[PDB]
Amino acid sequence: MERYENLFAQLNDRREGAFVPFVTLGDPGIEQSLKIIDTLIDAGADALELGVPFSDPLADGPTIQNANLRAFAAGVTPAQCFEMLALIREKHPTIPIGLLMYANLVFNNGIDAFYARCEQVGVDSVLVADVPVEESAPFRQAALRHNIAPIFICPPNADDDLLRQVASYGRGYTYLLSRSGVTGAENRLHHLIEKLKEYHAAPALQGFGISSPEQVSAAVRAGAAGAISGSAIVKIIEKNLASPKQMLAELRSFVSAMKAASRA
Amino acid sequence: MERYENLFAQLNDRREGAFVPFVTLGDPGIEQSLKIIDTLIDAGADALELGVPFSDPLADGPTIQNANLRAFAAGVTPAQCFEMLALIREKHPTIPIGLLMYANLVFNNGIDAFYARCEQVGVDSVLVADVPVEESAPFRQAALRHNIAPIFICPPNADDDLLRQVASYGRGYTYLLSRSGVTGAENRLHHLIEKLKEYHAAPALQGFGISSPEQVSAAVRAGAAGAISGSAIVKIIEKNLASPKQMLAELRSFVSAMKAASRA
Amino acid sequence: TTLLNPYFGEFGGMYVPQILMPALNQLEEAFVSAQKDPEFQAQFADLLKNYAGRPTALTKCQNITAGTRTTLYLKREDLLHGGAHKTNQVLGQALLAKRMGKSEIIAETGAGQHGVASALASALLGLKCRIYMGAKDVERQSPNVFRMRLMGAEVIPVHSGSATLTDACNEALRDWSGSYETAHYMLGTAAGPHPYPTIVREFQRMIGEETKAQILDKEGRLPDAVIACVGGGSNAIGMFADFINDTSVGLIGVEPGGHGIETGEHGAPLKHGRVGIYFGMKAPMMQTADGQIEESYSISAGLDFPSVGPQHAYLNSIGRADYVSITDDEALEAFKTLCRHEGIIPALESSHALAHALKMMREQPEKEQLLVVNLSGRGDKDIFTVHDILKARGE
Amino acid sequence: TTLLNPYFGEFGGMYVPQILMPALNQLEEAFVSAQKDPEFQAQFADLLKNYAGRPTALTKCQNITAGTRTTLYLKREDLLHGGAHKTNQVLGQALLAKRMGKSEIIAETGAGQHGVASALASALLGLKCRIYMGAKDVERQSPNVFRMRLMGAEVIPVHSGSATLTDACNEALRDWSGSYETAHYMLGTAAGPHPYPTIVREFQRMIGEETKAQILDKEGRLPDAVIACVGGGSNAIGMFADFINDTSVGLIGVEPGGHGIETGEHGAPLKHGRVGIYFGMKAPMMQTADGQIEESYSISAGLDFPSVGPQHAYLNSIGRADYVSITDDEALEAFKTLCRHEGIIPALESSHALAHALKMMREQPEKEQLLVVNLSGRGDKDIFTVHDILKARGE
Ligand SMILES: Cc1ncc(COP(=O)(O)O)c(/C=N/[C@@H](CO)C(=O)O)c1O
Ligand SMILES: Cc1ncc(COP(=O)(O)O)c(/C=N/[C@@H](CO)C(=O)O)c1O
Ligand SMILES: O=P(O)(O)OCCNS(=O)(=O)c1ccc(OC(F)(F)F)cc1
Ligand SMILES: O=P(O)(O)OCCNS(=O)(=O)c1ccc(OC(F)(F)F)cc1
Ligand SMILES: [Cl-]
Ligand SMILES: [Cl-]
Ligand SMILES: [Cl-]
Ligand SMILES: [Cl-]
Ligand SMILES: [Cl-]
Ligand SMILES: [Cl-]
Ligand SMILES: [Cl-]
Ligand SMILES: [Cl-]
Ligand SMILES: [Cl-]
Ligand SMILES: [Cl-]
Ligand SMILES: [Cl-]
Ligand SMILES: [Cl-]
Ligand SMILES: [Cl-]
Ligand SMILES: [Cl-]
Ligand SMILES: [Cl-]
Ligand SMILES: [Cl-]
Ligand SMILES: [Cl-]
Ligand SMILES: [Cl-]
Ligand SMILES: [Cl-]
Ligand SMILES: [Cl-]
Ligand SMILES: [Cl-]
Ligand SMILES: [Cl-]
Ligand SMILES: [Cs+]
Ligand SMILES: [Cs+]
Ligand SMILES: [Cs+]
Ligand SMILES: [Cs+]
Repeated sequence: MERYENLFAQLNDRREGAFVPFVTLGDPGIEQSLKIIDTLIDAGADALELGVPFSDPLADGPTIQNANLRAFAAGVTPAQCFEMLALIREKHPTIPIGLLMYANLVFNNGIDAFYARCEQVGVDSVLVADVPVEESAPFRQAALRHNIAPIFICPPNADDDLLRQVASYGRGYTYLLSRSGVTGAENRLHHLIEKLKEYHAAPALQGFGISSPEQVSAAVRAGAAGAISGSAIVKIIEKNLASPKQMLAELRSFVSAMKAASRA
Repeated sequence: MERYENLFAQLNDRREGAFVPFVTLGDPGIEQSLKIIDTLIDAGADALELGVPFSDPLADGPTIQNANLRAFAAGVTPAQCFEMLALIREKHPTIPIGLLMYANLVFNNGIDAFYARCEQVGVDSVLVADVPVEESAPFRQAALRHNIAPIFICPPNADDDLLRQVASYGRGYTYLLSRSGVTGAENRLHHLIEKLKEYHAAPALQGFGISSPEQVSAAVRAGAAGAISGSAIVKIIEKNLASPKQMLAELRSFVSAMKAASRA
Repeated sequence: TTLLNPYFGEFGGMYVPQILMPALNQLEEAFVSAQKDPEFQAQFADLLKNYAGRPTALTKCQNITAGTRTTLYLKREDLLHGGAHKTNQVLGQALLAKRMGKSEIIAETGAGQHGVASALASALLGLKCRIYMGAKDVERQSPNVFRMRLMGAEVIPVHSGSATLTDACNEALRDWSGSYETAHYMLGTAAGPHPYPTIVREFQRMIGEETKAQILDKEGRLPDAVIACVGGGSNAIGMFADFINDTSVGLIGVEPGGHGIETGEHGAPLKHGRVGIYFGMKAPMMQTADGQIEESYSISAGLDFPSVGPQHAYLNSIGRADYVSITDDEALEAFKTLCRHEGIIPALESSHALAHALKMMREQPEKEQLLVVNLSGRGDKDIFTVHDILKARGE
Repeated sequence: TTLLNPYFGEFGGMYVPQILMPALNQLEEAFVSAQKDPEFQAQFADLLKNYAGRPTALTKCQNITAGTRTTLYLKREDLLHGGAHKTNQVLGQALLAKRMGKSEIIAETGAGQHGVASALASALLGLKCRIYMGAKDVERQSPNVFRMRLMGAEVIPVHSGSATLTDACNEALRDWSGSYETAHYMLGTAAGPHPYPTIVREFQRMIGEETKAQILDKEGRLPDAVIACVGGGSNAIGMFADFINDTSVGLIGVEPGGHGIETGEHGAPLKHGRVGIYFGMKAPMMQTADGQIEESYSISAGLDFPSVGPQHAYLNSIGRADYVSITDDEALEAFKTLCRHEGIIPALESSHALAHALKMMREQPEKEQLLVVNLSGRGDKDIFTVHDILKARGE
């Protein structure tokens, strides 16, 4: 939790928004994933959103579906993901680390024990993609007990009861959903941003379909705290599977361009 | 009709029963069928029962079913059968000639016209296999108008009403059925013979399963006028299709043996 | 001598070898007695309701008649256990066999629907069942053959002659010629020698009786016409029978036109054949000029039978019922239309009846008419046939 | 906030992405309103009777229980239009979609029975229907796929992950995530997020309601137990629902045991899995030690689903219903037995329920017991599967 509050305070002092990429842990392999993640940080990433591979990711479009299967093709397991997460934290003390989870992986060995393991390896937040605010009570309670920010989705079809709910219950950042549907860069909000600030919500990050520098600058201009980009990054991985070195160079140039767009 | 009355009168004067073979006309071909029929007569046959090939012979077992199909394989038609019949009569003035018909071939161009054609070529009797006495009125009337004996089946399951019916309506001979089922030599009556004589029926010939000289002598001993044998003859044809000359020699030896058995 | 008239006008009769006449007389007497026996009727009613599922629905088809003044109902014999109307009368004949003390069943089948119906009735009632089927038909109806054998029946392919329905018909009568003392021949349509055309009609007449009650309940009046496909005539005469004295109700039988009447490749002897004597009856036949029984043809195996029941020939002759034909292509278009607009997959046999009702509607779309189609079976058995045609056609 | 309790004890819930919660709330409110609307109920009753053919028969099976003190009835959902109980609740959900002003239908299917049911309902009611089906299932269910397309539906194979039911389940929810304003997701079983377990039960409860009325008429008393196979739980909960407060009536659900529970190749999560959260619900699941959803297995495609509806998990937990399993081989023997001795070809799914009733009888043949088996579908779709096993086995 603490790392998001420190990041957003620094970004505002630097008159910058946050750029936050998403990747699947272990896509396309453990060793290459760790190099991917270090490149994203070194290229300008302000925080990370990291997926644990799951058998049935019903909130992901085809780009991240294939990322999960690539990770499964490498034999990646949740336990290997949490060893990666510890190593990532040991290398990067200030970078906020958020997890994108599916409910069964959090519930499998006990919800409280999941969040305790998150605290032990230094994760900062957890978004559970198939837990709506209506079902969130045991997840957010376990999260807070272990100093983990529970991340809530503010959809575009939200009403004022939902806005007050996400504002009260969330920490770290509010995930400002761009649109209906699933994750993807094939399918490309100021009103919600003001009410969220009115209700003292966690700072807002827009996600779902951010693929271009113009969209990052748009999120900052709308008064959001930053923008999240998952499929655009994963697509670069998917394009360059045969050339690991080119993959990192293409990742570096995209992240650098997206982070540059967050100054204004 | 007249030829049966003359035959039976001569046979009784010679203290003999009748032996009557059946063959399918045109089995296995027109030319060979005509030679088959001349051999049967020359070997001792007292009368003939001749089948016209029909598409659906539902009273025939497999031996005569295959005879019909062999005849169809040669292209035999009813019109070609009636040309054969005229030639057979021109060669054999006294031999009684009976037809085994199915009802549709008699009804096809008019029942009366069928029996008129029978008279013109010199046929003596007609048995319609799928016309019971109950349906027989138009057939027997046309038969008698054209001097054709209508042949009726006396089954083993007959009652006294049936016996009086067949005795009154029939001419030429009474077909004394051996058993239920269909024609065949694979599946091998004095009470009926006496009542038929009591009711002044046409003289009785036992058929359906006669294949051995002992059965001919048995029919004569039972006071029948003779015996009819179809499948046993047709089987000899079926056995010898590849050697026409052997076929005729085997036919001659079987007919000679069966006719010998009719003296006693 | 018989208890009932063996003829409908000049059509019908008992044209069997003499040896089989006691079997037909026995069956007639047992039928006549059973029709006066409340115990028999109650057992038949019990099987029809609680085992077969009667009454069947009468479905109003709104989508396919939109924009016309036709109201079309389908009598849903496709919902009967077994998937076709054949089940009705085999239950009655199976009870008749037991009434006679018979323990074995002989049956013939071309498409396999009647053979499956005979096998299920015999399994239920504890009768040993043997089914003759032309070898050609065994090869093309492997699903129905496997259904029959699962139900404990013996399926016997007939290599006689054409190796199709009529030869299976022949071997059944051949078998019954020697076994009638212990076995009953369970004929599958309203044809053959008396008493079968009469028995099959009376054991199918619940089709029309239910239809009349249902249409009166829903519409307050009788239909303008009832329409049914005609193979041998059993589902048609079952639908017609209770309306014969309602002289305002048209009775329309639909024969298969195959590739077209003019091609000669059809199954429409009533309107385009010639009277003959075969299969125990005097009836219109497909036959050569020489009087050999011809082969019929239809896309639907259940209509591919070269004759017709004698009551249909009689109803036609006096003008009480009208008979028409529908080609393969017309039947296929009716099949697709019902699938897509009513969610019902009809038998290709029944699709001939539907196709003619659709013609009556489309030719005269402002004519007010209330029509019932006898939907004699479901078309699951036909989807492979339709699939192969559709994609050999391009669509 | 909801109008109805989303949970059965600790099982159930609404575990979907936030974006889909307004769709589930809309559906709940429309359902609650429709259940108070006599006009809706009359239209549903009209479709069930006159289109689907309800009520279905209750058949007493005398031959298979001979020599025992078991009386066995079969509730004949095999006679319903479409060939299985699936048809009941798709008609209700199709009317709910129209109540909401929706014009498109999304559906998932593994065996194809629910997809065929969804396609026929959409054809009848004028809804545009699209059906997701694991690519593996498309390949093995070519007949049902062709049926769906004949009825105008779009069938979409899912190459995601395992390319089976759960992935088809996933792509359906993925699609609905963006299209819920115009499309209704027509879930095929009594599982998934609230309100679907409740809706599917109420739109299947005529199974048990009819069974109760019919057994009271025929036997004068309630059954000792009612027995039903359990995939997701829809035919079982439809049979159970009206008996839940009749505490003398046993409620027995039969899960697929596949090759044997000990082999791990089964479909029995209720008794041999572990509670998890997936497909919008908290329910017993087939899952790895790490919480990945496992693949189930059964000879019958309709039971091959790695979870179970939450009401079944709840009824089990409180002891109101008992759940058992039946292996492939036991189900196959029940299939053959019904074919040969009652002339009914059951779905391999339903054969699991029959097999357990036959076990109850055979284990204790002098125990007096009155049993009803939910015969959830007919087994025409299964004859190729049974044929291949029988002759690969030697018999
Ligand atoms: C679903 C259906 N509709 C109509 C008919 C036509 O028969 P009728 O005219 O009603 O007697 C049939 C016939 N089937 C026979 C022929 O092979 C059989 O199964 O063996 C049929 O299966
Ligand atoms: C004839 C039959 N009986 C039982 C079931 C089992 O389903 P419940 O437990 O009753 O909901 C099925 C299911 N079929 C699904 C699964 O693939 C489907 O078609 O897509 C079925 O088709
Ligand atoms: O750029 P895109 O379109 O690929 O979006 C990024 C996706 N990665 S993520 O971890 O932030 C993310 C966030 C929320 C998700 O589902 C939920 F909204 F229901 F919770 C799924 C993935
Ligand atoms: O020796 P078999 O067993 O072959 O019997 C001879 C058969 N040839 S036949 O023309 O006399 C003959 C006689 C009667 C027939 O049927 C009927 F009895 F119903 F009329 C069929 C053939
Ligand atoms: Cl950085
Ligand atoms: Cl922490
Ligand atoms: Cl922390
Ligand atoms: Cl907050
Ligand atoms: Cl001589
Ligand atoms: Cl003469
Ligand atoms: Cl003469
Ligand atoms: Cl005389
Ligand atoms: Cl009379
Ligand atoms: Cl007459
Ligand atoms: Cl009566
Ligand atoms: Cl098969
Ligand atoms: Cl009624
Ligand atoms: Cl009215
Ligand atoms: Cl026109
Ligand atoms: Cl509530
Ligand atoms: Cl709870
Ligand atoms: Cl209600
Ligand atoms: Cl197919
Ligand atoms: Cl009821
Ligand atoms: Cl009672
Ligand atoms: Cl035991
Ligand atoms: Cs209309
Ligand atoms: Cs016909
Ligand atoms: Cs019993
Ligand atoms: Cs299951």
